[PDB]
Amino acid sequence: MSHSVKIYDTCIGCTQCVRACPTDVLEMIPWDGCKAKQIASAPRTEDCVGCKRCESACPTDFLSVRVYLGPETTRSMALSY
Amino acid sequence: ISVVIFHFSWKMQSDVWGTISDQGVVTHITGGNFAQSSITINGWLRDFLWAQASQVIQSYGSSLSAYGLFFLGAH
Amino acid sequence: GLYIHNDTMSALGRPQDMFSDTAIQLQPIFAQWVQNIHATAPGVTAPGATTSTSLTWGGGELVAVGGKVALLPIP
Amino acid sequence: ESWIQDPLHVRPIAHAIWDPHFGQPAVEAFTRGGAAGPVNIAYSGVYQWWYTIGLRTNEDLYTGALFLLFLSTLSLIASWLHLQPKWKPSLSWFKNAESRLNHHLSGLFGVSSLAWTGHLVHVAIPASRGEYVRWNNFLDVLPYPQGLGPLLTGQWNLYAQNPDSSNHLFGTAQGAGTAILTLLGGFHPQTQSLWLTDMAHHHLAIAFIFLIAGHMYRTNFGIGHSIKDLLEAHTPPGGRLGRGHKGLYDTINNSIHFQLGLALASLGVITSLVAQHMYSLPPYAFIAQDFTT
Amino acid sequence: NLPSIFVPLVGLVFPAIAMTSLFLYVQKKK
Amino acid sequence: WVTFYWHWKHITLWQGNVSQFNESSTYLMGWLRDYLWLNSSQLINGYNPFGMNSLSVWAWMFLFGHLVWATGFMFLISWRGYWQELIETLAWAHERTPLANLIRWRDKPVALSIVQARLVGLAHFSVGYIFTYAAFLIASTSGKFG
Amino acid sequence: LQSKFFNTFAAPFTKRGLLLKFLLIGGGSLVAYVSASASPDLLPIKKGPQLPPTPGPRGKI
Amino acid sequence: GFVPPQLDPSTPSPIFGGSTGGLLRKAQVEEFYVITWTSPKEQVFEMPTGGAAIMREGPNLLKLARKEQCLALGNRLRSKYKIAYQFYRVFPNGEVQYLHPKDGVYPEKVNAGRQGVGQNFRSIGKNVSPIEVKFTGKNSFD
Amino acid sequence: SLETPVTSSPLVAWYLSNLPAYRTAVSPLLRGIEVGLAHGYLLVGPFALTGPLRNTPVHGQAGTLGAIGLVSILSVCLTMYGVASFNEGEPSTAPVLTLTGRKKEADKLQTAEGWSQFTGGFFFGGVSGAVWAYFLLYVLDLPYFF
Ligand code: CLA
Ligand code: SF4
Ligand code: SF4
Repeated sequence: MSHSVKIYDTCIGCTQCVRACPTDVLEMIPWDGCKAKQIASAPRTEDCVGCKRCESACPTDFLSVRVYLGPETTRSMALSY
Repeated sequence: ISVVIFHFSWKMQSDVWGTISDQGVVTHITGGNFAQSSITINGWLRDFLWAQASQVIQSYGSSLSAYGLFFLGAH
Repeated sequence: GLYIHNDTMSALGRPQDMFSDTAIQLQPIFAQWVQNIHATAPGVTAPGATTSTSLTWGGGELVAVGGKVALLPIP
Repeated sequence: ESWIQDPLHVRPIAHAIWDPHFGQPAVEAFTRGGAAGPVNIAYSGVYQWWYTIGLRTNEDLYTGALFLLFLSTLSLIASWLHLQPKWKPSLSWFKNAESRLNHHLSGLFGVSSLAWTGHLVHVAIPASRGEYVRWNNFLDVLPYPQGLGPLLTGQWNLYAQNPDSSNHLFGTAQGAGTAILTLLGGFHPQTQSLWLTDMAHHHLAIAFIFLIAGHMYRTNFGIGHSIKDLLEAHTPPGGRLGRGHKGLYDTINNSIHFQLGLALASLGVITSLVAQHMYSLPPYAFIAQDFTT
Repeated sequence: NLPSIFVPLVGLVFPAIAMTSLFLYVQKKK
Repeated sequence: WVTFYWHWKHITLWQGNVSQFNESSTYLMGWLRDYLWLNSSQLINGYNPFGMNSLSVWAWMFLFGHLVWATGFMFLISWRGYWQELIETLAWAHERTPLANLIRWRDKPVALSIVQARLVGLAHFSVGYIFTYAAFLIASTSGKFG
Repeated sequence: LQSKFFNTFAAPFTKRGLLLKFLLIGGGSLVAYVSASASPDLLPIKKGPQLPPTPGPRGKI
Repeated sequence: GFVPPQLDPSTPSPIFGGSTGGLLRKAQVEEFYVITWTSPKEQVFEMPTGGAAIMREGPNLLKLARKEQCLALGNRLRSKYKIAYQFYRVFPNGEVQYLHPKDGVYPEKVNAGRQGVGQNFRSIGKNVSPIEVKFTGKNSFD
Repeated sequence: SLETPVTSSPLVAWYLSNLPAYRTAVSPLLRGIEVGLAHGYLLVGPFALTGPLRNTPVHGQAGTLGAIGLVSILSVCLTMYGVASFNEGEPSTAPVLTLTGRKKEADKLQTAEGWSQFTGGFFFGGVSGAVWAYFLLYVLDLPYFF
């Protein structure tokens, strides 16, 4: 909600975005719309720093996890002080 | 580095190098103006960049022409 | 900043508030002291040497070669 | 007042300098233009423009200051006034693209140019012939000794009768003709500027074009084009331009960022046009020899 | 005469009151 | 390139030296030598260790133009991530210095955003580019008034 | 003794609302008073040039 | 549902000489994080804030000021040393919140029972153009 | 942080812990008047000796006027902080725990009422300090290097 992270239906369940979140935002939930039978999910968008590496590892036509930068909070700005 | 090699060039022409009279009086290349004109930023523009770029700028038509071109070419 | 202040004062017609030898003064003494030591080193602290290790030490005399100054003490 | 007495040897003065960091040799240096302390020389060329358009002393300028100051006060009222309820326009008022283009073309561009012609031939031109006309007396003086007749009859061929002679001194009556509207096109020989009587004619000519161009679009009286209709009708047969200009009415009339874009494009051009014409055809007296201006 | 008063007022005072006025307004919290 | 052209063509005309433009204006060193270098002789002497002139204010603004312009590069070239790591060390030093840990920022300090630096960097570049030329244009012409 | 002498003689300057008003308003008056009544022999601008003016190039224009 | 979290105790932290990368005033006001892991052998690792400290036998505990730092070490431990770890969040008042596995299972693999918060079931090209959301609280993606 | 000699030592921890800003157990009015005394008497020098009137016989009375203002400006910069960083009824933000762990009182200085007292101490001390320099340096004025 600080930043908005959205995952579409193109996702093929490869678990490459989840493994690449450096602050544990995304996670994997069951589906039935792929051969792998699992689609990603973003239930902890607060801590989302905005580091687009989460979607530099989604290998689809355009993309299946997308990140929109909104307002910035004290943790979405990664302030240590 | 650039200011160092600027500092060296002006200090030596103004205080060290230059011809010497047969009588013994010495006249340096720029007339010993470093000690007064180098303290103002505009001084480094008038008497160093503007006044010591004369030779490069009007170096067209003689053997120093290749420097006149490179001067522009490096800009 | 000292260059900027110098330039501002000079622009306003206050050449008696600039930082220069003819105004508020900033003399490098530590370099002027060490220059002094190397000038008198041939006297005591290095009796073997006929003269100083250079000619830019704050004392001595120039060396003229073919109407062109080699070196002289650098103030 | 002094600059007028000799425009080619008195630096126009912009304002005075009071900077308490100045040393003494600067105070001397910046004292010029026949002042008593430091000053700044004006390079915006206001001095020539106000000479041409008839101003002649300081006192004209003071009331010139007050009036504009009052106009500024009036505007600040309006910006506040139209925010309260019962004074703010609704949407349909702003989106009225037709009734606006009539007024702006006919009232804003149009009448103002007609009225500026009025000032040129009631104050300016009389100033350049030694006649000092002001709000005190501008009812006695006649712009043309047979004025307001020759226009009504139809023989407008008298207002261009006897123009300013070639040997004219800009501020006095020597060689001063009596023509008010002319077509000469050259330069004023002494001041190297466009003739006054041309510039009066030109603002009168284009005072008419806009007035007649102002009654194009339909507002409330059942005549005149509909800009929506004109866009639709221009659809080339053969399809090379697809559906043409259909629907561009709403897209422009609903997108502010579109309207602004067009305004800037047109304003961007004429400003370059202004720059290009002013330096070739100096429209103010004694401004082609002030090189810096 | 008059410049010697109006130049400082717009150069020193009017800035100071301006900066101190905004600083409170910017840093408010409600 | 437009205003350059207008000024030099007219500045030769006003002196009645129209041959100088018509020959030098075909090779670049002609523009650098005969327009920039030559016509700035009176401007840069606005103040020297001998005295000052009316032109001093334009000489000062001339350099002031060069200074803002050169500060512009700092925001265009050096991008944000470097400065952000620099602030964090600083915001640590301030939090441990005695007598100075008694004052606390209300709004945490962070480096300018990526777009802001571009906008800020361009603001300096434009301002320095206008003031520099505007000083040279007025001083050089008014110096000769011809 | 220093406590009581200082404690009573700095009380007027303590209420932050009043201290802010008097500082600016009083100070702004003082800046006005010092410059409007400074000697001309310590401010070069406050005294005039009192020296002849140098003509510009091309006559006086 | 078998998800009783770990309920952080107070254990002994690793040997370390201390560095300048530790907590700051943010800890005393907003929040700070701890990451408790258990080792079988006393070795040496590298701290996220630079420098190396030696983990000691069994239950460790270590506090870091962000969440990216707790995980950045969390990857290193799970990768290099094949070792378990959680982390928490600690508030100024004292309430501590369980964070990392959030179910007992790392988010990489799938648990039957977590939610689907934040999903659009349409391809990305089908978002609505910015004219369709104007003067509303909506966005194209929302 | 780290415990180095500089950050902790008997000489250091006794120097800092006994100067007005840290004597957490005395009235903030006095802690303001000491601070203004040391600072005020301090900066009268450079204004008087290096200002633009140092040559003139008014160098004594032009430096003092300069220092007086600078104390006034800092008094404003003090009040702006106190009025924007504290609320009229909110308690103190100072740490209440010593190194040993004894929970002491929160400093009254870190409080809207306290800080407004502290600035009253600073301002009165600041002007008092800066006149005391002027009296000494131009009545009891023999030994000094001025
Ligand atoms: C294009 C229009 C126009 C303009 C811009 C000017 C400009 C000028 N005239 Mg002028 N004039 C004009 C037409 C114009 N004239 C016409 C048509 C006549 C013939 C009647 C005159 C007769 C005339 C005389 C006799 C004198 C001037 C003078 C002047 C100068 C001083 C202005 C002044 O004192 O204001 C004061 C103006 C008034 C008191 C009358 C105000 C008229 C109405 C209210 C203006 C309406 C503006 C409108 C409300 C704007 C609304 C803004 C809102 C949307 C925010 C100035 C150069 C004076 C001069 O040369 O030097 C002293 C002078 O003495 N004029
Ligand atoms: S931007 Fe970073 S934090 Fe946000 S989801 Fe992507 S990888 Fe995770
Ligand atoms: S990277 Fe893309 S495809 Fe892979 S799991 Fe994540 S969203 Fe799905």
